[PDB]
This record gives sequence, structure tokens and C-alpha cells, in this order.
Amino acid sequence: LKPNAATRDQLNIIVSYPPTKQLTYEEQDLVWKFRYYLTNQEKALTKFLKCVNWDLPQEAKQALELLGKWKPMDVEDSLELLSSHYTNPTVRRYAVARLRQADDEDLLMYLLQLVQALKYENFDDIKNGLEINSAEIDSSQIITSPLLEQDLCTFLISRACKNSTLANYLYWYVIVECEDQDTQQRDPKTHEMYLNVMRRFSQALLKGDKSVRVMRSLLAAQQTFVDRLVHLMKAVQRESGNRKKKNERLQALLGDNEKMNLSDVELIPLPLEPQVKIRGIIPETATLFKSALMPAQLFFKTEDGGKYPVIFKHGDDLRQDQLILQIISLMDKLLRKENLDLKLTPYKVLATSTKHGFMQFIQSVPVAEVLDTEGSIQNFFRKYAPSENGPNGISAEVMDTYVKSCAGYCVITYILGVGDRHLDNLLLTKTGKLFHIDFGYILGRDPKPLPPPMKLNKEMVEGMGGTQSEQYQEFRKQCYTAFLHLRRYSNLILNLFSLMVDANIPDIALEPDKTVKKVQDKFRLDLSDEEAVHYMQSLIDESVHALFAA
Ligand SMILES: O=c1cc(N2CCOCC2)nc2n1CC[C@@H](C(F)(F)F)N2c1cc(F)cc(F)c1
Repeated sequence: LKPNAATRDQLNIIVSYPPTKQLTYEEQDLVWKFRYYLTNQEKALTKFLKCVNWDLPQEAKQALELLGKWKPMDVEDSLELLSSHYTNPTVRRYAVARLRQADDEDLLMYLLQLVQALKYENFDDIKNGLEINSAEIDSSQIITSPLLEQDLCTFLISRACKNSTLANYLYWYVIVECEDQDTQQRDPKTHEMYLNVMRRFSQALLKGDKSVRVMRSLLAAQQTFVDRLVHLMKAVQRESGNRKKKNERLQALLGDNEKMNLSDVELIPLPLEPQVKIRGIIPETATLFKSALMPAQLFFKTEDGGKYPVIFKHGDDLRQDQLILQIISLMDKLLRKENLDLKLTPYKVLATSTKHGFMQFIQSVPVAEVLDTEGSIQNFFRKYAPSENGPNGISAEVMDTYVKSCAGYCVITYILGVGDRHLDNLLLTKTGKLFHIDFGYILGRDPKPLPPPMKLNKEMVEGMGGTQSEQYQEFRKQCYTAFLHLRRYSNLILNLFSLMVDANIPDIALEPDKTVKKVQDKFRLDLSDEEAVHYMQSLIDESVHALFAA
């Protein structure tokens, strides 16, 4: 029952293994022998369930007995049991039981991955939860046409019926999976499941009280607003002529409220940010971007009489950008939790389908435009935010914001392996905030062969006041600090990426088995905290030396 000091130390090495590290048959036989001892440690549960052969009924039964007696696992470890690796229904009920203890704030951060976990859930239990050919059921028409106890589908709907923000995101995350043409063709049973999830969610909203019934009518109003906006986008993209002829069509159709109903609507929540209620799109200030993809810049009239600028794209998959931005939002929240605000810009991204979606426009000037107009980053900051007492004639608040945003994004783009990095993707604000846009290349993927691991640039270093400035010393300091805090939440970041292997993300579908390993290698879990600091310092030293030696 109780192992000796040598075996106790040997079991600790097995528990300390990174998520990718697979246990050998003799290694998992040792874990199985002392399964009753390991119940006192919550971190051992992940390693014990790796030993079990789920095709063997008694081995699965014995694991379930130990599962109930084991120390209550963390929310980050519960996400691993909802992945492709664990298809046993009882295991998934215990994973759902731990999410029930977690707050709605935490549940929102993993919601995109929780919708993806439905793929591994029991499809019959989902269908038999309702009180024809799958093509006959249009997902967009479900909400607009009204007539260890809980599983993942029952839990997500139950929590959504209580929280309006959670209901908003759960709706649009399921709608995208329904509209997924790849899932519709390669596995119709998965497509049918997502339709039943939507049909069950619509049914539970109608069954609910006055405030619950109001939620589905607002969701129907959001879908109708989106469907009309898509029809507007199609007509503008199909319009023969230049950008000016297309802009005139966009402004005229938006203004015609009797035909399109987009300029004047009742106070409805914005699908991108449900906390922000909208009056409609301003027709006179809506124009298309210079891009061939034809994205539209739309200004939304808020409840408070403000302006919410958005980038509504049509004919492009926002799914890859949606994941990266939700990970940046998680990483920012994790860094803020450890009392380190690196002034990051995790702009809201919401796909309304696999073909169309919204993007939160942040008032910023790209570094390419900054160089073409002002010459350098420092000249731009000295023009819009000057101070004589501050460093290099630039405001102390703005410079501090710049150093933190440069250090913050340097670590994040390194871990996420963000490729195709040029001055048009690097965006700068008048407040100091530096951020990355257009995440078309991630997890080592890059159009150029042999890309650098750290995406540092000569202009970023020049903006800090050189390599000898006290701002660059702060950059190095905030770089290893950000790396140390993110390494502490490595299990959380990797388990969410593990739940995204079957998601139709172009850069994940390329190498699904290697996805988790790609992120894990960047964290350098083989090295200690003190070693990780010097490795981060070595990455900066190498990148800086390679940059000037162009
Ligand atoms: O994915 C994104 C996100 C994004 N941002 C803007 C800042 O807030 C966050 C969202 N902007 C853009 N893109 C795609 C490429 C272009 C396009 F949309 F115009 F094509 N675009 C863009 C790029 C610029 F350099 C200047 C500009 F005004 C728009």
C-alpha cells in the first residue's frame, strides 16, 4: 500500500512528466501497483488514467472506483479528461463535475475548447435530450423559428440559461461548428450532434423564465442582424467598380433601414461583445479596407452614445485568429493574476460562421505607416505624447506601456510560434500599446524557409532607445518574468490546445499530433526557473545580434 522512499521518489518523477511524455508499460505498472497511495496527490490522477485500457471493461471499472476516491482535481486537469484521449462517459461526468465548481468567469475562457469537446461526448445522449435529413435543418433558422449527474451538453446549456454573456458565446461557437462544411462532409454524425445541441439549447431557453425567454429573442435578433449584414456584404463584394463605387453601395444599403434594418434597430447585444448593446451601424462612416479580401470597417452606435469600430470579414475563416486572440486574452488574464499587466491588446474576435466573422478595431497606426510618415517609433511618440522630464522627450507613462507591450508580445508570439511577421502586422497606438494582427501563420509555420524563433525587429529596439538604455534592461526583465508566469500555467495552455486537435484550424490540421509538442517545447519544461531565465536572455541576445547583422 505505502511505497518506500526510493519508490516514492520514482513516482514523483513520473508525476512531474510533461503532458506529451508517454508512460512505458513497466512505468505505468508501478503507478497501477500504488494507485491507492497516489489518491492523496491531485497531480497523479492524470498519470494514473494513462495506464488504463478503456476497451477493457474491468480496467475501466477499477479506474472509476479510484476516480471517485481520488483528491479533487483542478479545473486545468479537468480539461484533459474532456479531450480525444478520454471517451469513457463516467470519466467525462467527473470532468464536468469539477467545471461546476469553477466560476462563469473561468468557464468563459475555456468555452471555445468546451464546444470542441462535444465531439467526443455521447451523440445518442445528446439526441435523446430533445422533447429528417441534416441538410434540411439550417442552423441560422433554429433560434429564429420557435415552436456526476449532468453531461457536457446538459452542463453548458444549464450555465448559459443563467448567464447572458456565456449564452451569447455558446450560441455563436456552436453555430460555426454547424456551418462547418468539412465536419458536414467527413463526419455527418458530428454535424448532426451540433444541430441537436443548438436544438436542445433553443428548447431550454423557451422552457425558462421571462429573462431566459428574452435571451433567445435577442439571440434571434443577433442572427437576423448578422444574416442581413452578410447579404449586404455579398451585394457590396459583387458590385462592379472600384473601392469608391463599392463604398457608395455599402453606405446606401445601410442607410435604407426599411430594406436592410441595420442603421436603426432595438437595443440588442453585439455578438462580438454582448456587454455592449447596439443601436445600429452608422451608414455615413462605413468603408471597405484596401485589401482584396474586401473587409468592412463598421462603426456601431452603442447604448452610451459611443462608437464601437469593427472589422466584419466575409469569405474568410476567422477561426485561427479567434483561437490565438482567446489564448492572448487568457495569457493576459494569467499575467494580471500574477500581478503583471504588460499592456497587451487582446482585441475581441468572433466568427459568426466558417465564412464570416467580426473583429474589434483598435485605433492604431501600423509600424510600416509610422516609419513612412514619422521615420521611427520614437519620433511618433514624441509627436503625439511629449514630455521633457520623460525618456528621449517621450512621456514616461507611454514609454512604460511600450516596453511592457514589446516584452509581453515577444514571449507570446514565441510560445505560439507566430510566423509571417512584418511591419504591417506590428501595430502601434498613441498611448504606447504595441500589438500583433493577422494570425495566418502560427505554431512554427512561416512562408519564408528557416524562420527565427523570437520575432524581434530592429525598429522595436530603436523605439526603446537602443540596447544600452534602462528601458531595454526593463524589456529583458519583463521578458523572463512573463516567461516564468506563463510556464506556471503551462498545463492549462497545453490542455486547451489538446482540445483543439480536431478543430478545423489550418495550422493545427497540418500536424495535429505535433500541435501540443510544438507549444510544450517553447515553454522548456526540462529546464528549471533560474535556467529558463538565462535561456530567455540567450534568445534575446541571439535575435538582437542576428537583427543588426542583416
Ligand atoms: O486581422 C486583422 C486585424 C486588424 N486589427 C486592427 C486593429 O484592431 C485589431 C484588429 N486589422 C486588420 N486585420 C487584417 C488585415 C487588415 C485588413 F483587415 F485591412 F485586411 N487589417 C488592418 C491592418 C492594418 F495595418 C491597418 C488596418 F486599418 C487594418
